[PDB]
Amino acid sequence: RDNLLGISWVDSSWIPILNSGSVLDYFSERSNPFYDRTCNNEVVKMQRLTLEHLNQMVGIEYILLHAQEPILFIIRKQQRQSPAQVIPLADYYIIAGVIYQAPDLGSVINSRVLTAV
Amino acid sequence: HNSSQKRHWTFSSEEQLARLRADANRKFRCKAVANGKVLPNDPVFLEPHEEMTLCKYYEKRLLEFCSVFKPAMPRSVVGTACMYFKRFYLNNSVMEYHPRIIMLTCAFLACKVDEFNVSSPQFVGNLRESPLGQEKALEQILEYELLLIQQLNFHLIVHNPYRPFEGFLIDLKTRYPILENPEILRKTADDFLNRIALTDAYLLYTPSQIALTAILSSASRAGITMESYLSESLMLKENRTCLSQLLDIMKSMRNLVKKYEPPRSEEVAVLKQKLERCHSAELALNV
Amino acid sequence: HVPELEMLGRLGYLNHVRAASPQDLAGGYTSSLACHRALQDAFSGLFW
Amino acid sequence: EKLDFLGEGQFATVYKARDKNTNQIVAIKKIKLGHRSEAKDGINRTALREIKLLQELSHPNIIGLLDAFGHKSNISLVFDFMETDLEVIIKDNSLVLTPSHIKAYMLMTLQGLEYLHQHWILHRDLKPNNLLLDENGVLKLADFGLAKSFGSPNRAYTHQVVTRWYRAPELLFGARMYGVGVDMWAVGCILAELLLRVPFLPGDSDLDQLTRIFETLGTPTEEQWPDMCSLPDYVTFKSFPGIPLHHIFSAAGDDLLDLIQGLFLFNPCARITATQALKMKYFSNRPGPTPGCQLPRPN
Amino acid sequence: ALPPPMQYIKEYTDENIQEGLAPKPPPPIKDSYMMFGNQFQCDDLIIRPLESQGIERLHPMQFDHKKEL
Repeated sequence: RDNLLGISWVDSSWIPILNSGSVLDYFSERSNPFYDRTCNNEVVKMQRLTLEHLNQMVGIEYILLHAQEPILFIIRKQQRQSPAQVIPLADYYIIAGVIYQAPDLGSVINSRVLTAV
Repeated sequence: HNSSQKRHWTFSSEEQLARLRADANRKFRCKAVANGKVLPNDPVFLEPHEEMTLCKYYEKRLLEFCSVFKPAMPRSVVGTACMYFKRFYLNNSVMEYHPRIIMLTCAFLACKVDEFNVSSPQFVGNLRESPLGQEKALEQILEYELLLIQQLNFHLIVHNPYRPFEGFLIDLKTRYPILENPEILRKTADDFLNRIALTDAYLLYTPSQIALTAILSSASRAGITMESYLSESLMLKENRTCLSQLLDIMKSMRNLVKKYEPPRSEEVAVLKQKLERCHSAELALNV
Repeated sequence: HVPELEMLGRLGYLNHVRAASPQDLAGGYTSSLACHRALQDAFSGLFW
Repeated sequence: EKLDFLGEGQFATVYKARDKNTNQIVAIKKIKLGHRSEAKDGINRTALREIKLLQELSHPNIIGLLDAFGHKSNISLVFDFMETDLEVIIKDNSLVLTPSHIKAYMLMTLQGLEYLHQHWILHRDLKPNNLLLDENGVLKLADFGLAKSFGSPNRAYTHQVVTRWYRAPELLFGARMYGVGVDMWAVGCILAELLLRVPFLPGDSDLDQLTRIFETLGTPTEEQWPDMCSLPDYVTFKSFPGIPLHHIFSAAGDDLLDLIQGLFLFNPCARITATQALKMKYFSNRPGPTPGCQLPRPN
Repeated sequence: ALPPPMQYIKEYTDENIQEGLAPKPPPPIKDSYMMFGNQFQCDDLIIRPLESQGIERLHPMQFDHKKEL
């Protein structure tokens, strides 16, 4: 919880069972530090075959953005004020069943320059 | 009562209650005059004060009926039954309805409201009557119960002085150790509450005031001084003025108790015969 | 107004006419609750 | 005037009929009674409790008897019209996630409970069923017949009145006395059921609910509830490890989970009071409870 | 969850930070139950466990593998 950018979480048993909706499910788990046990994404784990929960009423949600079938599966965290209104919060990208948080442009540049100086 | 919902129903002055009884008797007399069955100012017609005297004898009889009730009887149920009968009689003329049948209906409703839930056959068993008559009486109770609910205006809840009196006695012991024999004071206060129940003062004042009056009567009876309790009462909303108003109510309450007297048996017997004559005459309902 | 918890001599006294019953206590009838119930009804009204 | 039949019930029949007094359509409840029985109690005992309590309590979160008619043999009760029952909406698959609407329902229930508890009235049974939502969306307790007043002097107390699906452990153990905490336990079951959208604990009666309560929260320790063994009706179930609230219902609100744990505490004194729940952090949070203007409305 | 790619070097290495003669010696051949990986992998076992454990046997003790196969 010190720095979410500097944490990686995985589960080798989950890695064989992985592709598309599977990714949403893995993220949905719970123990992943990025996933919140509060917000709305917890209640989609409670709901069944939901197909539009992010629109009519709103809240913090996690949705797949871009997907490559074998490994690459990018997830985006949105905060909706109303249907047809989306506010992007952050992006968590999964490479080879390893979840990282997408580094900011300015934050990454500045920290690495500090390491170089 | 902080909960209220009965404050509008309670009448501040005894004179207001007497006028309401008079108008209800007059309304029945006017309906009979409209029918033309009986002339106005008929000898059969019963004066409201005479009807009130008959009710007071019946109120004493109702206390005797509650004492001889076959199941154990809650004190709150006894108070509720008396309160229901007086308010129903305030609403409608005493001559139109026999008091004993109405009192049985009030007692059955009082058990249901207080959750005593005495069985209707068990209540019939306590009454002594022919079995066919008991079944007819049970049917009468149901018809009267519907009328009583309309008279209640859907306000079954009643405020009873006994529960505040228990709280006041506990408060008195903790606030001051000066008072002695508190349990004997509680017994005398309960006896005073029973006298107030016979009087119309229960309708006139809120239950908490009646309970406080009973504690004050017990203190005077034992010679204990409540001046220290009066000073803590003075330290409350309205300051000294609130305490002075309470003292004025206590003095008026003593006057009501002294004015009230047990009804003469000979006059009650004449009233009972007149009530039977009113029942012998047939209203015939409405055509 | 009377508080649910007396936080006073009445709470310290912890005394009731029925005193304390273990079976009754587990279900309810806390001594403070019983004292508060009597006091609230006693303090009801008392003003015009 | 009868305009529509709101619902059919054996105890009483609900009609969506405009009042003769008021042109606007209003909810009307008419008692159903049988004169066939040789011995009768006249007005139904549960109906008698419901009418007096409704008249006594005037609150936005409590339904009130605006007018009633006793002139007819049937008794007609006038109440504010309610668009739909809460239970049917919850059992229906939600179109979207509504966690702030769930927070609003609980906040209204606690405020209504606090008002009746302040009046000293006790509600014996609280459940999603027998709960009505108006077009306004304000939550009101439709039935006060289940509710029974409690007093400091010892008196007969109803037992098993609470629903088998949502029953307090003390009621299952047949405790002689009942407390405000029993209502809080029922609210906790409703809150857990609301998140699931299905009843949190299945109750088939005969202590089946008690076995389920033991399975979900583990076996209660003697320290957790005093003299549980001493109570005359006591049953010892298998020592289940128990399920963490965030596993039975996936939800684990930073403050909501703590509130659910307090409601599910076996001891009534330990159980969070309605007043504490009003001051609870979960209700006072950045997510804002729905006023009911945006509450989902059928048709 | 909370666990990382396993706890890092600890215990035996702390012991090992000594000099000349101070470190503990090697452990004895625990000829019993151990826990390599996740399986118990206890000692004293055969190579081909009899099919009698876990399943029915449709073949008699003559077992002339070539004929029965």
